[PDB]
Amino acid sequence: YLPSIINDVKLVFDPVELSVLFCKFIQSIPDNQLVRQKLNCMTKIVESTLFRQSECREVLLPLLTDQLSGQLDDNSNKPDHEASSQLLSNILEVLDRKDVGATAVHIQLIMERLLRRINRTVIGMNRQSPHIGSFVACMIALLQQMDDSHYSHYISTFKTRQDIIDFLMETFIMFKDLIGKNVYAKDWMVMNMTQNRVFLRAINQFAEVLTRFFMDQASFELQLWNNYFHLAVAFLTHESLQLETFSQAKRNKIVKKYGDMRKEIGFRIRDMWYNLGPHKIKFIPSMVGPILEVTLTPEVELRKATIPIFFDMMQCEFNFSGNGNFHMFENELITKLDQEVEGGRGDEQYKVLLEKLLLEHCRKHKYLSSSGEVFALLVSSLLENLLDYRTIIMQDESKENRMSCTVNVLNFYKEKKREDIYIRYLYKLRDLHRDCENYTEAAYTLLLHAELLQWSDKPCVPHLLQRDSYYVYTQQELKEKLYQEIISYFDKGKMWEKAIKLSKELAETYESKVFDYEGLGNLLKKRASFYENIIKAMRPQPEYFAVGYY
Amino acid sequence: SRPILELKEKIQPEILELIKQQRLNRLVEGTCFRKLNARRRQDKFWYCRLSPNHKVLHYGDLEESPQGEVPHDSLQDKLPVADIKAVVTGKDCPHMKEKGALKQNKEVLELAFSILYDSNCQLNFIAPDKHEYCIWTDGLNALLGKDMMSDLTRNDLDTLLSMEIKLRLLDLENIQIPDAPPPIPKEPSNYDFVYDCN
Amino acid sequence: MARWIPTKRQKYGVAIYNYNASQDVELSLQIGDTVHILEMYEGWYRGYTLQNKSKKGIFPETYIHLKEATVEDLGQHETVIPGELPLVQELTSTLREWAVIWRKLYVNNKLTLFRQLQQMTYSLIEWRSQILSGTLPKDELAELKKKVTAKIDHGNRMLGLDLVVRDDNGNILDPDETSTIALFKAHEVASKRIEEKIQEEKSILQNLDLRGQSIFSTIHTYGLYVNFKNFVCNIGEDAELFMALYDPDQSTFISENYLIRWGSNGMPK
Repeated sequence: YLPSIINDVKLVFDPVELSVLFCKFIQSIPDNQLVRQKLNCMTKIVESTLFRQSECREVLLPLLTDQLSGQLDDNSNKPDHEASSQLLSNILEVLDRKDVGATAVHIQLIMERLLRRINRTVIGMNRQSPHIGSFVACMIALLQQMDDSHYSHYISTFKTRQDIIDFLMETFIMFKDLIGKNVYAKDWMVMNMTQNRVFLRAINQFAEVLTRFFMDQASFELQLWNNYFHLAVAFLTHESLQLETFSQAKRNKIVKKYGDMRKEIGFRIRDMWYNLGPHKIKFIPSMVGPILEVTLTPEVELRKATIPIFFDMMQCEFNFSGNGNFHMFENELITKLDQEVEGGRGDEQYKVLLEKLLLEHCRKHKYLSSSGEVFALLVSSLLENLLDYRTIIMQDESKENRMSCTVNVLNFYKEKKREDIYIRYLYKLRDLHRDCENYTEAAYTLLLHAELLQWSDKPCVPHLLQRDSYYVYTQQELKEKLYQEIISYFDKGKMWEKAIKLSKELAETYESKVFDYEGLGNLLKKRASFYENIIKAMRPQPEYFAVGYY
Repeated sequence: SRPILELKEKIQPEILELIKQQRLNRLVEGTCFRKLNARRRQDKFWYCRLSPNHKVLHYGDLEESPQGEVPHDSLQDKLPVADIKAVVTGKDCPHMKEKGALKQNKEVLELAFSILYDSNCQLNFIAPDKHEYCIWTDGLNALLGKDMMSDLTRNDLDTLLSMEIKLRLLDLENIQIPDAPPPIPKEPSNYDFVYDCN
Repeated sequence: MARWIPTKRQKYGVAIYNYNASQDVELSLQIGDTVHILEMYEGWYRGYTLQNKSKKGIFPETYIHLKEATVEDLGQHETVIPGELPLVQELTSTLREWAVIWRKLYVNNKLTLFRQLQQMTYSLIEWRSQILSGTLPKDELAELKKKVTAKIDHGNRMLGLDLVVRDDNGNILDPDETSTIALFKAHEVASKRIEEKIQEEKSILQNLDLRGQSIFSTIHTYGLYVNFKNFVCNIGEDAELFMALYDPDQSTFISENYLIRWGSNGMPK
C-alpha cells in the first residue's frame, strides 16, 4: 500500500526526494524477506510516477537492477521466475513509451545491467512448460526497443576477447534453441513473425561484430562460423511459400507487413560468405550441405543469388586444388543433394537454373571448371532421375512402380558408383520387399549388398556400416549377420537350393577363420533341415507371363 | 431477384461437379453393403470399395465387419465400369419379383438396387437405409455421368448455390441491378491505348 | 478504347450483374467482383480484378458503381462510423476463407462441425447485415464487435487458423508493430478466449446450466417476470390476490405482495 500513495504524494511533493526515500527503504529490506511482496511493490512503483523519468528513472532503476541481478542466479530463483518476468516486462513496456520521455541512454544502462543477466537466464531457463515464453517476450522486447548504435556501444566493447567470445557462443546457441523448438503455439503467427524480425536485427548486429572482431583481423579463433551459419540456416528454415499460401492474403499480408525475410537473410549470408575470404577453403567441406537446402528454397530470386555460391565453393577448392580437385566437395554435394531431393524439396526449374548458372560460370573459367561442367551434367542427370522417381512415387503409389523406380535409381547409382547412397536405396528396396513379403527378392537384394563385403577382418569403409547399428563390425561379422538373415529369408522364402549353397560358404568361413564350432553345428543342423525339406515336401511351379507394353 | 436468380442458376456447374466428386469419394470409401436373404449364417455386411482410379470396385462376400471397409483384395475387385447398362432400383429388380426363398419383403422396396453387367449377371444389393441408398445410386450415375437421384443431393445443390450467391451480393450492397442490363457504352474502335498496357 | 489514366480512387470496382464478355479481358463478372482497377476511362475501367490481380478487364462505367474509397475508410471519411469498417473488410475476407474451408468440408465427413459452421455463418452474416447500418447504440456496437470477434476466432480455433489481436477498433492496431509486450499479453488474452470457449464447447453445446452459472457470475440484478393468465377459484365474492415471492426455509416473503383484484363473476374485477 505504500505504492498506492505515491501518485498523489508526487503530486504534492518533490519527486526525487520520493525516489531516493523509497530506494533507501527498499534497499533496507533484508535480502530474505517477502521477495514476492517486494517485487509486487516495486511493480506498482514503476507503474506510476514513472510517466515522468528524468528525475527518477536513472535513480530508481539501479536498485531494481541490483535485485534482479541477484534474481539472475542465487539458486533460489524458482519462486521468483514469474515475478522477475513480470517486473521486467512491465518496466520494459514503460520504457517503450515515447511521450513519457527520452530514455535512449537509460536504455543503454538497462542493456548494460540486465542483458547478459537475462540471456544467462533463458540459457538456463530452458524448460518449455513454464512461463519461459514470458522471458522470451521480455528479451525480444529489449532487443526491439534496443538500438544498433546501442548494440555496438558496450556489448561489442566488453573485456578480453575470450569473454565476448563465450558470450557470443552462448547467444548463438540460445538463438538456435529458440528458433529450433519454438516457444509459441504456432497460432501466434504475428508474434512469431515479430520474434523473427527482432532475431533478424540482432543477428545482423552480431554479423557486423563478427566482421569487425573475428575476420582475418582475428588471425585465429575463427571457428564460430560453423555455429553462426547453422543458426542462420535454421532460421532460414521455416515460414515458407505454402505456409504463406494458406490464405491468399497470407502471402500478401505478410509481404506488405514484413516482406520476404528469407530474401534479406540469404543476401546477408551470401555477402558475408564472400567476406570469409581466405578461410573459405578451411570452411568448405563441412558447410557445403548447409547451403543446398537454402538454395533449394522454393522462391526464385535468392536462389538466383545462391547457386553462384556453389561455383564460388568449387573455385575456392580450385585455389586449394594444388592437391587434387573438388572431389571432397562434390561428394558431400551429391550426398546432401540426394537426401534433400528425395526428401521432396526441389523443382524442375531448379535443376534448369542450376545447369544454366553453373555452366555459365564455368565457361568463364578454365579446365577445372570444364570438369565441373561435366560433373554438373552428371548432377542434372541425377536431378532428373530423382524428379522422375518422386513424381512416380507420389503419382501411382503402387508398390510395383515404387520398386521399379527405386531399381532405376539403384542402377543409376551403380553406374555412378556412389556406393553409399546405393546401399541406402538397397535397404529401401529391401524394406519394400519385406512389406510385400517377397522373401526371395529381399534375400537377393540383401545378398547384393553383402556381395560388396569380404571375409576380410578389417572393416575397410564405414560406408557399408549402415544406420541399423553403427560400431566396429569387422567385415567378417557384418557379412556373417547378413548371411544369417539371408538364409532365414530363403528358408521362409521356400527356396532352399541357394540356402544350402550359402550355408556352405558360411560354414567354410566358420571353420577356416572363426573356428566357432557351435555356429558350425547350428548351421549344419539347419542345412540338414533344408535337405529334408527339399526331398520331402513339394513346391508349386509359378506361371510366367509375358507382358507387352505398347 | 430476377437477374439475381438468372445469374445464380446460370453459373451452375461448379456446385454440381463438386457434389459428384464428393459422391465419388463416398463410393471409394464405401462401406459394408447388404446382401440378399443373409439369414442362415450369411454375411449381410460386406464392403464394396471403389478404386482410387474409380474404374474397379472392390466388393464380394466379405464378413460381418462393423468397422466397415477393410482395404484388401475383396472377393471380386473388378466391376466393369465401362459397360454397366444400369442399376435397377425398386420393382425393376428381378430379385424383388422373386416368389421363392429369395423373396425380398416390401420393406426393402427402396433398398433394391442391382448392377447390370454381362447382360445376364446382376448384383441385387441392399442399402441400410434411404440416404446412403440414394448416395450410392448418385455415385453410380456419376460414373454414368448423368443427373442425380438423392433428395439430399438437391438439398445440397440449393443450399450451397444459395450460400455462394449470397456471399457474392456483398459488393452490390445498397445497390440495385437493372433487370434490363445497363446499356453498353460505345467502345471507340481504336485500340491505340494512350496509356500503356498491363 | 484509349486514354487510360492511373488512379487509386477506384478500388471498389463494383459490378451490377454478370458482365457481358465483350472485352477480350472480361467475362460474366461476378456480383462480388471488387476489382483493383488500375486505369480509368470515362465509360470504361481496366485494371486488376480480385479473381486475378495480374490480369486486366475493361469494364463499363455504367456497370461500375464508382466508389472513390480505398482500403482506408477515414482519409476520404468513407466510414459509416470510425473504428468499425476495418472489421467489415476483415470479416468479408474471413467469410471468403470460410467458403474455402467449407468447400473442403463437404468432401469430408466433418458434417457435424460443418453444420455448426453453417449456423455460425448465418449468425455472422446477419450480424454483418445488421451492422451494415450505423443505427446501433454504441453499447450494441461494442457488444457486436466482441461477440463477432469471439465467433470468428472460434471458427479459427477449431479450424486450426491463426489468431488475431486488438479486440476493439478493427483488430488491427495491435498487429501494427506498436509494441512487443502488449503484443504478448494480447496473444495470451486471445489464448484465454481459446481455452474458455474450447472447454465450454462441452459445457454449452452439451449441457445448459454451466452457461447460466457463468453468465450470472457477471451480473447481480435479476427480475422474475410473471404473466397471469386466469384465476380459477370458486369464491363467488370479491377476491384480493397477494402473489409474492416467499422463503419457506426462512418462513418469510422475499418480494412485495402484488395485489390482484378478482371479481365475483370468475373474472378479475
